[PDB]
Amino acid sequence: MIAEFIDGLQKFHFLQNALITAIVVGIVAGAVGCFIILRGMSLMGDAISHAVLPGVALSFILGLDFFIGAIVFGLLAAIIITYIKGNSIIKSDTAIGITSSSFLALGIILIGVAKSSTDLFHILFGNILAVQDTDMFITMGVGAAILLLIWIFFKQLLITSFDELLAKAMGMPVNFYHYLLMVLLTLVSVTAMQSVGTILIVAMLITPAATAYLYANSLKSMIFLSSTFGATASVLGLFIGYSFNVAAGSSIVLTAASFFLISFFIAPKQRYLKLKNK
Amino acid sequence: MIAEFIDGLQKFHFLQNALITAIVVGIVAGAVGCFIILRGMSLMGDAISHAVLPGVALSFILGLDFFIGAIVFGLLAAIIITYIKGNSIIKSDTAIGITSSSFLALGIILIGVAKSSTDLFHILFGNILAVQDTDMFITMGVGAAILLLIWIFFKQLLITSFDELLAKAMGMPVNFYHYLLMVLLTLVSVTAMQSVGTILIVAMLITPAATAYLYANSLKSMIFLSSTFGATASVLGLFIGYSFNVAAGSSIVLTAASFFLISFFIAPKQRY
Amino acid sequence: MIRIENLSVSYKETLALKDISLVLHGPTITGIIGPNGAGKSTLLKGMLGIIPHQGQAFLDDKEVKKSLHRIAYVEQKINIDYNFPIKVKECVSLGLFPSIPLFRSLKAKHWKKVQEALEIVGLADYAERQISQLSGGQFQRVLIARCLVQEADYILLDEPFAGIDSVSEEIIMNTLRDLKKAGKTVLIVHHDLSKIPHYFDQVLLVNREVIAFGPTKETFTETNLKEAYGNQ
Amino acid sequence: MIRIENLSVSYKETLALKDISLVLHGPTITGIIGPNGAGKSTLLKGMLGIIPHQGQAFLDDKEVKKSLHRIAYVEQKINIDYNFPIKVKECVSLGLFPSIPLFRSLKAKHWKKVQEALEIVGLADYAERQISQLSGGQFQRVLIARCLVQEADYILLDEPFAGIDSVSEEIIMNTLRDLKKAGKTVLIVHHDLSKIPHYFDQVLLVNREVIAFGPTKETFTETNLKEAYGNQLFFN
Ligand SMILES: OC[C@H]1O[C@H](O[C@H]2[C@H](O)[C@@H](O)[C@H](OCCCCCCC3CCCCC3)O[C@@H]2CO)[C@H](O)[C@@H](O)[C@@H]1O
Repeated sequence: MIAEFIDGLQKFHFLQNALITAIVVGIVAGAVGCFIILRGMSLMGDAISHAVLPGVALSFILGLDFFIGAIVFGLLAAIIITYIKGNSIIKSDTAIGITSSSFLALGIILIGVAKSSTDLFHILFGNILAVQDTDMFITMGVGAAILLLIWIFFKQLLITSFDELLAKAMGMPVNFYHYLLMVLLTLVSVTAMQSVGTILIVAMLITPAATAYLYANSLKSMIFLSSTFGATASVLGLFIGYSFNVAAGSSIVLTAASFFLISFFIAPKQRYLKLKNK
Repeated sequence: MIAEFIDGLQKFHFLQNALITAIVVGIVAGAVGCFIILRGMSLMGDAISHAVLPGVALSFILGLDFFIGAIVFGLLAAIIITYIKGNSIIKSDTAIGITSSSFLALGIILIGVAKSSTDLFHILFGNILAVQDTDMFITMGVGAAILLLIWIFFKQLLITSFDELLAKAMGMPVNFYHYLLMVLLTLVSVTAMQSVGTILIVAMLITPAATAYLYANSLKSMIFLSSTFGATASVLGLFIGYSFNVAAGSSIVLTAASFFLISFFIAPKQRY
Repeated sequence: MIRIENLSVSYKETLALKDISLVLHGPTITGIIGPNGAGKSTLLKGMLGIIPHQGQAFLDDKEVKKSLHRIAYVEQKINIDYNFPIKVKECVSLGLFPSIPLFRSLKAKHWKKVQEALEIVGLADYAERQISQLSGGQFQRVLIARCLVQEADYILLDEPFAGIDSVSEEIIMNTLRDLKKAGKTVLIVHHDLSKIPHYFDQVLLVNREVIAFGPTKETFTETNLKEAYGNQ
Repeated sequence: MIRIENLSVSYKETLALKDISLVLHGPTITGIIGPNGAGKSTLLKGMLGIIPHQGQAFLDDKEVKKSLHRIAYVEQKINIDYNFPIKVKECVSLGLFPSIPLFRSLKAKHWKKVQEALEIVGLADYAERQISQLSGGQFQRVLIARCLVQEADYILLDEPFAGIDSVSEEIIMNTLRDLKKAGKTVLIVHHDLSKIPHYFDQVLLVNREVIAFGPTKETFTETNLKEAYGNQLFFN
C-alpha cells in the first residue's frame, strides 16, 4: 500500500501534481493561519472562504482571473460585515453568519447555471487528483508570493498581532496590515479549493496553527511548525484518500485534527495539567 | 410561472411534500433562531449543525434514529469545545472552528462508507424535491414538539435570554435551558436536512430572526415575524428553484437574505 | 439578618475577595463602598451564589442559596441589553416569574402589581415603551419596579445611583426609605463616596478584605478611607 | 513640556473626559490619580491619539500625533496576551522596530541595546524565556526595558505598580528616577493612592474633569481627594 503509492508518484503525472499542490497549500495555509488564530480571526477565516466562492464563480463566466473575483467578493463581505454593525442593532457574529451563508448560497447558484453538478461538488470539496500544470505553477507562484510578503512584513505583523495598542502609539497603520492579511487570506482560500475545497478551507488555516501554538516559543517557530503539520497532514490525507478510496479533503483535515489531538496531550505546555490536578 | 407552480402543486406529489416540509422548517428554525441571535449563539449554531453530521451518519450504520445520534454527537462537540478552552491555551472561536470542521470531515468519511456521495450532497444541501411521506410526518411531528417546548418554557427562555444574571439570582437552572435550547437546535438541524441542508441551516436560523429583530417590540412578536419570514422565504425560494430549475435550498436562503436587505432600510427602527 | 462566614472569590491567580466574615442587622439601608473593582460588586454575587465562592452566607437561621425567593437582586444597568425587544411593563413583570409555576400565566392580579410598581416609581405613562427609549435614570426606576413586584424582605442593589438624573435619584431614594420603614434590609453597592451618611446608616468599607464595618459616623472616617483607598 | 488643550473623549454617549486643559513641565515623575474608570487611563490614550477625541495635544511646539517617535507608551499588563509565542528579548526588541525601515533587519547593534535594557531592569538571565513563564513584577520590568530601547523623551506608564512585588517595584522606580535625572518627563497613571509623595513630585487628580494639578504637597490634600472620589458631593 505504501510501496505502490511511491511507485504511482513515479509513473503518474496527476499524482505528482496532487502531491505538489497539497504540499504548497498545506505550507502556505498554515503560515497565514498562525496570524488568523493569534489575532482572533478564526471566524473571519471561515467567512471569507465562503465569501470567495461567488467571486470565483462569477470570475469564471466573465472570463476573468480567478484571484481578482475572490478579492472583490471577499472585500464586499468585509464591507457588509462592518456596515451591518455600524447601521443596525445586529451583532457582529450574526452579521458574519448572514453574509457568509448568503454569499455561499449565491455561489452555488452561479456555479449551477454555468457549470455541471460535478464541478460544484469539486469546488466545494476538492479534486486534488485532477489539477492541471498551469494550476500547479500558479499555485506555487501565488503561494511563494504569500510567503515572501509575510517575510518582508514579519516585524510589522509581529507587533500588530501581539500588541496592537503599542503599534498605534508608534503611529503604525494598523488597518493596512489587517487588510494585508485578508488579501493574503483570499489568495489562500482559492488555492485551498483544490485540496480541501470551499467547505473545509477553515480547517487548513486554524488546525495546523493551533497545533503549532501548543509547541512554539516564537512566531517564526510557530509558522515553521504550522506549515510542517499542514504539509504532513496534506501528504498523509492524500495517501489515505488515494489508497482507501475515500475523500482526500476530509482525510487531510482528520489527519490534521489527529495531530492536534495527539499534541493536545503530549505537548510540554499542555503537560501543565499537573498544575490543575493539584 | 405562477400558474405552472400551482398546477405542479396539484399534480406532482414531491412538490406538495416539498412545500409542506419547507413551511415547517421555515417556521421552526425561525422560532428557535430568535433565541440563537438574542443570546449570541450564531457561531455555536453553525458548529452544532456540522457536529450533527457524524451522529446522523453513524446512526444509519448502527440502524438507530437520526435524532438520537444527532443529539449525542451534537452535545459531544459542545463538551469538547469547553474542554479545549479549560485545558489549553486555545481560544473559544478557534476551538469552535476546529471541532466543527473536524466533525464535518468525520461525517463525510462515515457517510462515505455506508452511503454514496449523492447521499452526502443531499444531507449537506437539501433534497427538498424528493422528501417522502414518512419523512414529512416526522418533520411535522418533531417540528411541533419544538414549538410546544418553546411555548411551555417561554417565560423561562425569555428571562434567561434577556437577563440571565437575574435568573441566577432567582435560583433558576440557567444551564438546563441553555442545553434545552441546544437540543432544539440539533432537532432543527436534522429536520433541515430536507430543505436547505446541513450547511445552510444557520441561514434559516439567524437571517429570519435578524430580519424580525428589526421590527419586533417583544419576543412573542419576534418569533411570529421570524417564523413568517422563514415560512415565506421557504415558499418563494421553492418557487424560484422550481421555475428556473436551480438549487432551491440556496434560493430559499437568498430570498431570506433579500427580505433582510430590504428590511435594513425600510424598517421604522432602522430609519429612526 | 445577613451573616457571612469567610467568603472568598478567586479571579484567576490572586483573590478578588478575601475572607469576608460579617453580621449585618436590619432594618437598614447599608452601603458597600471602596475602590472600583476591589470587591464591592463581587461580594453580592458571591453572597447569592451567582459565581463560584469558597465561603458561606445565611439569611435568618437559613442558608442564602436556599432562600433566593426572599431576596431581590438589582444588577448594574451596563450589563443589561437595551436592544432586546421588551416593553417596560414586560420587564417589570419578570420579577413575578418566580411566583408563577409551569403551565401557568400572569393573571389580572399580577398585572395589578406591575401597574402599582410603576406608579410608585413614577413610570405609569411609560408602560408600553421599549427599554431602549428610556433614559439612564428612568431605566433604573424600571429595575427598582421589577424589584418591588418580587416583594423581597432583602434588597440588593448594584450602583443604582450611578449615572442618573436628580429627579430619578429622589424617586429611587424615597422608595428605598419606604422599604426600610416597612422593616426590610437594603444593601447597596455604591459607585463612589457621594452622600454616604445621607444614603446609608451602616457602611461596609471593602478592598479585598473588610477594612471597616459598622454605623456610618463611627466607621466612615479619615483613617479607614486612607487604609482602603491608600492600600499600603 | 507636554501641552494639552481642551481634550475630550466619549466611549459611548457620555463623556469620559470633559474639557482637559493642562501644561506639564519637566523633567518630572508625575502621577495621574483618581477613581478607577473615571478618566486616568483614557487621558493617555486620548493624548497619544490612539482613540477618537475632540481636541489637540502638543510636545514642545510640534504636535503629539506628528511626533510619536519622541514618546514611549507602556500599557497595562492586562491588555497584553501572555500566551503569545514571544521571548523576553524578542518582546523588548519591539521598541526598536520604528527605527528600522522596511526591507531591513536588526543587526548586532540593536540586540546589544536589548540585552543592556534587560541588565538595567535585572532580567539578563531571562532573555531566552517565555513571557508566560514570568511573574507580574518581572513581566512589568520587561515592558520597561521595552520602553528604554525607544530612547523616548516622554514616558507614559499605565498602572505599572498594579500587582507587583516590592523587589520589582523598587527596580522599576530606580529606572524611572534615572530617566528623570536624564532630563525627561515621566507621566504615570497610578492604580491607587499609595506612596504618592514618595514617587511623584507632581500630581494630576482626574475624575472626568481635572480636579487639581500642581506640586504633590500642595495638591495631594484631603479637600482635593474627597472632591474627586466624592464626585463633588462628599459628606463629612
Ligand atoms: O476546464 C476544463 C477542465 O474541467 C474539469 O476540471 C476542472 C473541474 O471542473 C474542477 O473539479 C476543478 O476544480 C478545482 C478547484 C477550482 C477552484 C479554482 C482553483 C484555482 C487554483 C489556483 C489557480 C487557478 C485555479 O478544476 C478542474 C480544472 O483545474 C475536467 O477535469 C476537464 O474538463 C478539464 O480538465
